[PDB]
Amino acid sequence: KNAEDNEKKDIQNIVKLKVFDQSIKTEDFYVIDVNSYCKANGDYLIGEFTVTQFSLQDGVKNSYHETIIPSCVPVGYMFDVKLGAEEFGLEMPGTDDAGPNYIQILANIIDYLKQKDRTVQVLPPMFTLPEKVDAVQNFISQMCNCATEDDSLFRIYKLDTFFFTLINAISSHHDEGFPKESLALTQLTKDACERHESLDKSNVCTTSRVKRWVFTILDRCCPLLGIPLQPGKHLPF
Ligand SMILES: [Zn+2]
Repeated sequence: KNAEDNEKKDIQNIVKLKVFDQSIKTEDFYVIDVNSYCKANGDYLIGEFTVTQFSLQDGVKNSYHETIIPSCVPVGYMFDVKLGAEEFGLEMPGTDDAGPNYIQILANIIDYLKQKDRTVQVLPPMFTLPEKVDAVQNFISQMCNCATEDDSLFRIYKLDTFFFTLINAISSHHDEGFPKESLALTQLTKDACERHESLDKSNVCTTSRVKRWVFTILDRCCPLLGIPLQPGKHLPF
């Protein structure tokens, strides 16, 4: 994990400089979460994901959400597929074979991440809770075969490490922030989409899941910079 120090030095590198050049309130950061039906044949059977864009100043700008109904159930994994569908409110495989547009989806993602007026071939990170890293890297990898494309394009980084570093760099007073990284995971553990809102919960929604993550970090990070937590932007409504 000598390369997970790299992830750590990467996350610091981004954050320190953007506060160092006094632009951190407006920089755009990206969070991702996924739902998996099951984990079939070495790969995760992805059923939903959301990538959402926020800045400290404006809060959540928007998000990119899709529900994925694979054509079919892997053989050997019916119970497993039914369980996740069950947990996550996902529909079962094969509905008109309104099939996974994976060639397209990498490209919608790649369009979503791309920075206005950047002069390098480099996409922002997406940050997710530590548990969801294997799933979300796998998803990314699955798509890169349907286009011969590469993993390396993407950095799939841990959100707690982000919260920790962002807050502690914008902290000023000693009373502010997290002494240990633990507190961040712990705070993101402390605290939708139309279908799920139609399914009452709308609690296992990756749009939901991902949005509650950002609200707590905005919650602790915004006032350190004197930013009103506007509802429907930093707060709900
Ligand atoms: Zn949803």
